[PDB]
Amino acid sequence: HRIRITLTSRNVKSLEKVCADLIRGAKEKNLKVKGPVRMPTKTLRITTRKTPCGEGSKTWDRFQMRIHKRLIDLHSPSEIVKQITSISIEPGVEVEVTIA
Amino acid sequence: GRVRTKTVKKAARVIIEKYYTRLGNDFHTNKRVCEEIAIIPSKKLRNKIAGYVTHLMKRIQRGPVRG
Amino acid sequence: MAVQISKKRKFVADGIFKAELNEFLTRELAEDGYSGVEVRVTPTRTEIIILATRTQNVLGEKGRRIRELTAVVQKRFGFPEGSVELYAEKVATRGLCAIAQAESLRYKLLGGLAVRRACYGVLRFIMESGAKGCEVVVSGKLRGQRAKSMKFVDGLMIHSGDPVNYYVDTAVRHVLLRQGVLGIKVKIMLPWDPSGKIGPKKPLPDHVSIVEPKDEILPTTPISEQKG
Amino acid sequence: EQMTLRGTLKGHNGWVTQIATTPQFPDMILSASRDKTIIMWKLTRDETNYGIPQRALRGHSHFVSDVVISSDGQFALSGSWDGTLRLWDLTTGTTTRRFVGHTKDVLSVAFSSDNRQIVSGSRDKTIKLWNTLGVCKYTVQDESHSEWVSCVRFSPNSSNPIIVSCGWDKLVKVWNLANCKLKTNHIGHTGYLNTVTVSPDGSLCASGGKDGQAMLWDLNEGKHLYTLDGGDIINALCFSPNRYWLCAATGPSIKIWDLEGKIIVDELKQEVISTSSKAEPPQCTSLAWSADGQTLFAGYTDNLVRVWQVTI
Amino acid sequence: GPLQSVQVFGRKKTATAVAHCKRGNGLIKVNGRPLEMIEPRTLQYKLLEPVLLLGKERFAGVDIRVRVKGGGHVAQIYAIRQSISKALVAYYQKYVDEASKKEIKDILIQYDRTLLVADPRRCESKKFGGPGARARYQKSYR
RNA sequence: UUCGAUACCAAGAGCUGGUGUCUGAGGGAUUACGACUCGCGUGGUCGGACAGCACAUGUUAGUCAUGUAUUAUGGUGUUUCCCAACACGUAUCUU
RNA sequence: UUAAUUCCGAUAACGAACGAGACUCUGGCAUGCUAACUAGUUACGCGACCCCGGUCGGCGUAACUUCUUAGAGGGACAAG
Repeated sequence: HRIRITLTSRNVKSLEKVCADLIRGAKEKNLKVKGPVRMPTKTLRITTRKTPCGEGSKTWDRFQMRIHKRLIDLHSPSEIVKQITSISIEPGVEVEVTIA
Repeated sequence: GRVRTKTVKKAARVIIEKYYTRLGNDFHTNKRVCEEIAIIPSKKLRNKIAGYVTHLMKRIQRGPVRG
Repeated sequence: MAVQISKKRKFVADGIFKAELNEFLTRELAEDGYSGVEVRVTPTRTEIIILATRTQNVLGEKGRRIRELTAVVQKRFGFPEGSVELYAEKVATRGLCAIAQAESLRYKLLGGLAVRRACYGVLRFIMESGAKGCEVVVSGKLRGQRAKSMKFVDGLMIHSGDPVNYYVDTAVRHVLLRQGVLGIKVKIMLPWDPSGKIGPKKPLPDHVSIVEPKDEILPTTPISEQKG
Repeated sequence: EQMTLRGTLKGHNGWVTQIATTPQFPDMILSASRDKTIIMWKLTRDETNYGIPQRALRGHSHFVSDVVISSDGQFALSGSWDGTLRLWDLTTGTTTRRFVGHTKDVLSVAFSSDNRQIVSGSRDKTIKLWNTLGVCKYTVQDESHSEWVSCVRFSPNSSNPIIVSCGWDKLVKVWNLANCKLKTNHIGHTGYLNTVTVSPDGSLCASGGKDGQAMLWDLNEGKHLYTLDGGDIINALCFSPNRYWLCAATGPSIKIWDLEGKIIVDELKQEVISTSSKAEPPQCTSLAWSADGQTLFAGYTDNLVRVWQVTI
Repeated sequence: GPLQSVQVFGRKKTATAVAHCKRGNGLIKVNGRPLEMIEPRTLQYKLLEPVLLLGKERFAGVDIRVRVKGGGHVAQIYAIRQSISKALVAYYQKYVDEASKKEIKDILIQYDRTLLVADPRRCESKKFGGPGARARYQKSYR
């Protein structure tokens, strides 16, 4: 019965909107739910030179891209939370659901 | 290097002139008054405004405030 | 699935997809009044929203252009057939889209309207659209062989700090004239609205608003208002 | 006669904000401060210190606004600026239950006479009352104060199960606990109200505001009786449990009046003059009667509690 | 007798130390070893500071199990000397007299503050054009 | 040395608190219906109140509008899928 | 006077705008909050050893969130 939903997004408050939506769903459908486990954030860091050519004073850009991850566990059959997980899909957040 | 800018000072003088009767000597209560009466968009700005409000009002009693 | 890309490489691949897609649509529909793209990856669908202004032209003849663009984007990016459904949506208040103005000015200047008259014309349209303030720069070879930069500003425009991210909308473009490339830079400072339609919902981080007090009248002597 | 001092209690690091006394343990008080600590005391009435701090009740986030003892003497309910309440036992001072639901700062808390109801006034325009297992029974925001509900107080004479509420919109609101709804408003004040305390015989209520005018309203009727101009701002009011005296904290002094003849019984400034060199004096923040009404405790701004006793 | 357990930590640098105080007889051990065997031995007394000052009379009622991670040698030594001292103050206010804690705190804090208060310093970030935080590469004229 | 309040138990009482019987006042989505886009399919969006009913009908309202079954702009009954007494409503079990 | 055309004062100027500051990211504080078999703890039972205890990154599941993670708020303002 141990279904696991992994919510992954670049935006935090859009991730927290979908996360707080699925817990509201699990609780209003009377299901055992492990709260959202905040897995450590990953910082995709690339540092470039700023100039296209060579002859400017040595200046560097520092581009970052944070990626955030929650996972919520559920003790329930597949098709109930399938109807819940189909509800409230945002353009930003990315969902992956495993069964066992 | 703690010189308050025109933003903090003007906001403090406008808040006192409109709401003298609520603000007092205590910093923490009139932090909460300024929070409610003024839609201030950041927390550090609210604290600096509230800070200068309970400096102006703590000298209004002494006497000749100009601005 | 079997290849099983990491979240890092997957999210960069998602970003590059948008980068190459934005390049493709900008190159083709520059002269059709195209604003931007939005990519909703619906359950076993890829619902690409095209934001335009003149949506009849990005649509084509009985949806010939859309069926054309759906066919090639499916072909290059290797999606399965039917799992790519495009949707043309005209933007309300085109005046406050930096790309719409920058690419329209471009097609006026190469058309044959004067540089000064084009800049003033775009500038007046933006300030009547309701931007807080605008800035149209047209730089390159103007009035001979040595190059100039003409700068047309009206109203308020901020330059430094984070609020530049969500109040100032920018657009840098190139136009093909016979002397060489004329570079265009259009800046639009958006108006603030609590609605969140045409501008951002966050007020400027130093614009302090004060509630004015209700000018009531003090009760002189004790009254009471008994009820039940 | 008069009321005279012996010494001071040193156990707070922030401003003492409120004191709660129990009729069971007269050698024990609780005081709520402007740090995250409620200090329970053990009063020896000796030479070096009148009382020594016996317990430190820690576990809040912000300044503790109100502390209130149970009739048992084995629960001390407290309300703080983090919007939480802490129902605690004084056996060890460990946590039993916590209340959540209030959003902004909780300003004043109060028990029922049967220790079966809680009521809480907050910086949001809401008077929330709770069952004893910390879930919201009812909230009143509709026909309520338009500004902060500073103080809320239950009936000692609960034959009329009433509650009295002084706020920041210059009114006092009387409510029926039958349905928790508005009965009579008390209009007349000229500034936000700090405190409102019910006479121990549960007949009439004294409202102290900024202006520093203590107004006696009636609770038998919805009518005014008289006023007492203390002079300076009245911070906290307290009523004699045996005598017919008012005790009012008129800024840096507490003045006790007689109500039979409207004249000051006694005036209380700590004439140990310390602020003789250019500053405002450390003012009294709250005050509490002991078991009998022979011993007054007064919490002051400079992290001190001064204890007065009626000599004759 | 019942539960009298309290776990309190001490950070000076990236390092951290956590001390499990609980009733018994006097036994203070860091990752198994006694306090005479934690290295370097040059910093013997820096570990004995709270013991030497409070005396064995105050410690002998309870035993403490310290566990450490992060930072380096000096760091973890300032972490453990903080962790056991903080743990005993937290113990002596929660389970015995408040005057007993007031006595301990005033003695420890007035000898040295770092036994209770962590030093808030952390390694500052590097920026381009220099080999460290502030030092810059050699500029050449002519 | 008589006059009125205080530490307690017995005679049941009420109240509050626990628990929960019950109706749904409401609250929501979406799908019914309402539109605007249309490349004709959708897409966007009002999200049940705005939406229409069949003269079926819950009540009557100037007695004058009407041109005296009559639809006034009585404006409220029929009626989709969920959570529902802070809607402090009340059953039962107890303080 | 300030890090600053940063303010106060003087004052035929008054009231404002951009840059400065505010803003954003990060650094440090929470024995408070919501949560953790992809983090760990304290106990507990078995198992090994030294003489009831000592150590256990040996094993295994009842409480939990101090330790680790990342969300929300609180916090500092020349306030005393």
